[PDB]
Formats: sequence, structure tokens, C-alpha cells
Amino acid sequence: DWNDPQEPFAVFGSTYYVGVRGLSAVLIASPQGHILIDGGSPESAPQIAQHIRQLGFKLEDVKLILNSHEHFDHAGGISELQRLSGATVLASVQGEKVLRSGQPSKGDPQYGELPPMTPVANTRAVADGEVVKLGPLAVTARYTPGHTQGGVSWTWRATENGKSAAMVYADSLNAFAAKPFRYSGSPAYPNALADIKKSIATVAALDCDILISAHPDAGDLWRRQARQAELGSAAFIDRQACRQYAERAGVRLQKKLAAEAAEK
Ligand SMILES: [Zn+2]
Ligand SMILES: [Zn+2]
Repeated sequence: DWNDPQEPFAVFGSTYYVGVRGLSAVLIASPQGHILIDGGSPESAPQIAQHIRQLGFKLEDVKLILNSHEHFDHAGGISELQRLSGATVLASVQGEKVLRSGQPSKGDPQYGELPPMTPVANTRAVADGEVVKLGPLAVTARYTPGHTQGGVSWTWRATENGKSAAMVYADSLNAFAAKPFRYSGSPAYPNALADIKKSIATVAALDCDILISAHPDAGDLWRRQARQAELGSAAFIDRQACRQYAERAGVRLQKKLAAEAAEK
């Protein structure tokens, strides 16, 4: 279902959606080369490539591929997209380790139920708050771990027709765990609860004109895009979108902690 067809579209300025129906990917284009956020799953990668080409861009102009988090459904397509492009792949320090090996971390909240990925070469770790620069593009890494040990949300500004928008590619904030992992306390990933609560607050506080979340439905992307026909790019603007997304994650976390008590 996630990999179902989805036509690509301009979001704001040189920023495009190029993902699939249930898994985001975002192209940030420029005459000096492009930045691609995420690769979906292995099945998504050829669709993302076709979406990039369909819009009139070339894969070999993609210089950098950024990862939200190091799971099969968002990083699994990265190896193939890197093969098509020659791009360097960027991630947090923790995320980079999984991307390079393809092997789920033993501290992953979902460790045990995660498939391996094809190892990714030409990676580079980014620090929290590090700005990724490419010509007129400047994309900031905001560490938002908790869903994974290495999750990263990405922020940048896009411009068109004299207007500008604070763009937010939000990582998943969902407290989801494979047995026997517990957010209430697990020595494999001892800071998981503190991390996810801090990441929820981080995303809630972001300068957030246009939100695109790793699962697009979870940040209401299709509800907003459904108004593009009437409103143009303003359909995507909603300065409460990141706070609403973070509040929903906070509710899911409380439900997860309650479910964990019933297993204690
Ligand atoms: Zn995940
Ligand atoms: Zn996921």
C-alpha cells in the first residue's frame, strides 16, 4: 500500500515531493545540484528516480541524499538511489552506522523485526544543528531520536514569487517497539524515553510553515495537497502543522507507556 503510485508535485519554490503514496521523499533542487531526502523502501527507489526524471531533473545531479531514520521503509531505497546518482549519503552519527552496514542496531526499539538493508557506501555523519550546504541550498540537521537511535528531522527555507516558507521534513516520532523492547526502560537503548520526549518538544517548537513528515499521511500532507488546485503553494502552509504532529506523537507515546504497564 505504501508504495502505491503518487504523482510528484512542486511543494514550494525548488522543493518537490517525489516519494510514493505512503512513504515520503523530497527533492530540493538547484542549478548547482540537488538534495534528496530519503529513499523509501527498495521498491520505492525506482519510483522516486522516475519521479525525479519526470519533473525534468537528472539523477546524476543529485549530490546528497539525507536520511530521516535508518529503517527499511525510509532508508531501504537509498542504496539504489545512490547507485543512480553518485551522491554522498548523510545521516546522524548513529544512523550512519546502520546505513553503512545495512544491519539494524541491537538498541533499535524494533530490533528483531527489522529487515537488513543493502550496505550504503560514501556516507558522512552530520552533527546536530549542522548545516548541509549546496549552492543556494542550506538544510539543517535536527536530531530527533526516539523512534530510532539515529532519527533526524531536516529544516530549510524555500522561496518563490517573493515569498519564503520554513520547510520541515519531520522524522517519525512514534513510540513503536518490537518485543521485548520497552520505552519504560530498556538497557539496549537506555535513553529512548528521554530522547522521544525531547524530540517531540523539538519538533513542536520548530519554525514550521510547511510540514512534510516521513509518513506523509501522519502530517496531513494529502489533506493539504488536496487544496493545491484552489490555493497553489499556500495549500501547504500551516504554521500549526508541526505542533499538531508533535501533539499526536505525544498521545501515541502515552498510549504506548500505558500498554507497557499492562505487560509489566
Ligand atoms: Zn521506522
Ligand atoms: Zn516506519
